[PDB]
Amino acid sequence: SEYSLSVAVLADSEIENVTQLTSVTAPTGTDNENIQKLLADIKSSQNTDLTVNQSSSYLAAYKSLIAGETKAIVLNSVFENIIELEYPDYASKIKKIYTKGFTKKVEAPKTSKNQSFNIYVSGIDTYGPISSVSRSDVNILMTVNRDTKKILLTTTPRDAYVPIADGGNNQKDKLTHAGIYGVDSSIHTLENLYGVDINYYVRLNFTSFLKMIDLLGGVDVHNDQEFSALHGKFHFPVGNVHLDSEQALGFVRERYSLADGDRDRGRNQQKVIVAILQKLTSTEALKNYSTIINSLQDSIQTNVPLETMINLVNAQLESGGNYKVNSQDLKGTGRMDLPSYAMPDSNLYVMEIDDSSLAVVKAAIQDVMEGR
Ligand SMILES: CC(C)=CCC/C(C)=C\CC/C(C)=C\CC/C(C)=C\CC/C(C)=C\CC/C(C)=C\CC/C(C)=C\CC/C(C)=C\COP(=O)(O)OP(=O)(O)O
Ligand SMILES: [Mg+2]
Repeated sequence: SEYSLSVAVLADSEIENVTQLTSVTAPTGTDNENIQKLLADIKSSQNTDLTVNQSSSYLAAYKSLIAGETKAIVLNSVFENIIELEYPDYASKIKKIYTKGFTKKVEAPKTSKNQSFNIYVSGIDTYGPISSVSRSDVNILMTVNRDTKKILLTTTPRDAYVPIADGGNNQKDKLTHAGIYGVDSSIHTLENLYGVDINYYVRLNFTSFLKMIDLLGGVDVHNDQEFSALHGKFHFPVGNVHLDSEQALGFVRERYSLADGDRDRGRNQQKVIVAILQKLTSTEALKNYSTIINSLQDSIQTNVPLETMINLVNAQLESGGNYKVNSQDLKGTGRMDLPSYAMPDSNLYVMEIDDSSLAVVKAAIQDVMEGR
């Protein structure tokens, strides 16, 4: 995967190039490896040595820039998406006078040595091409035991206040923000939280989801409470409900009017995962798995190797047998007085994790993996 570091100044700055600078503001406490490589590239190509004025973060460096407290900053493209949360117009306030491309080695999928594996499902809250960066509002761990034919779905509330791995610097913030840093941040955040290996991920957005439901001929669920979605457009009665793509999207996004709010939304998402699974494991869909990949490969990202898809599909085609699916949710207390690493200047709702819930969730994950 690709990212870049840049030297940025204000849009109307008289500074045109890096040789005109003596110093640059940069968060060398937290992004030193990348920063030093940029400084080395600059020294190599422009024979210019810059001293660093340390900032506490990319956000802090940006604030110093617009306040006129520094002439120039280092910007890492990954963290521009974080700056954008507090400063939506940041791109229009700056120009870049130097740019360096970087590549990060992609962490391979982990192959289980046994019958059990974990897939992480990340749902991104935007329409459009799948490369669109947004928050991960769906965060569901699928623990799959092929021996016992059991699946446990563990949802972690998107507001869950947890140490965010990688770009999050292991500081506490709402889980959904990890999706802004990228799927690796999301994955490592949940591996660390639950003490498990996540073997694979699937990342999809609103547009990806609609396309998928369309291709599968809709999905069928049992709806447990009457509710409506999307400003009253869809009405969902109690009982068996068929959902086309638009109905299904409404069905997984509504929270405010549900008896248990965001917890019920998560449960609704789990219902839809089961329903999708029932369509994906029909004889017809399994046979046509190639067509499904071809039709959805542009909109759904995954590191499940092709060989692994082939194996799972063909094993299922030969064996049959449905998975018994159970669901759980990590619990906690909603608070508005705890600091966000990504957005230190905003009062955000976060969910402080309940320790005993965490222990139960981890124990349930291990049990399903070990066949208990
Ligand atoms: C059959 C095969 C392929 C294999 C064999 C299967 C086998 C042998 C075994 C079974 C296990 C395996 C291998 C696979 C199972 C299949 C998998 C991995 C997944 C199926 C499920 C899936 C891909 C998706 C379902 C995800 C889902 C419920 C929703 C996604 C919708 C999105 C993108 C976003 C919603 C965002 C929300 C809630 C609010 C934003 O809304 P907003 O932001 O406006 O609101 P606010 O923010 O304010 O709240
Ligand atoms: Mg959202």
